[PDB]
This record gives sequence, C-alpha cells and structure tokens, in this order.
Amino acid sequence: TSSLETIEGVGPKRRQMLLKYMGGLQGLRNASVEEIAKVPGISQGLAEKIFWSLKH
Repeated sequence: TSSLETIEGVGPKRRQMLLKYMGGLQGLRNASVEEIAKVPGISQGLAEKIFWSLKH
C-alpha cells in the first residue's frame, strides 16, 4: 500500500537513482536502508521507502 515506488519524491527515477548509483536493482535489493541511504535525500525516509521495496 505504501507508495514507496511513487513516494512524494519517487516514481520518475529517484528510485532508479539507486541503480544510477549501483547500476543494478539487485544491488538495491541487496542494499538496505543502510546502502539506499546514500542517494539524493534518500537517507532514511526514502531509504526506508526503498528498503521496504526490495529488501523486505
């Protein structure tokens, strides 16, 4: 239900950023908030948002 993929600042590419950062969703799936929290704004809010996306 969480619009994590279309967060108030995600959906266009922000998420992809991670891959623009890693170049592979897998890595993003392997990257929890800990890693995801290394992108634009994506520190905790987005980070988590993404975490719950691929992580678990």
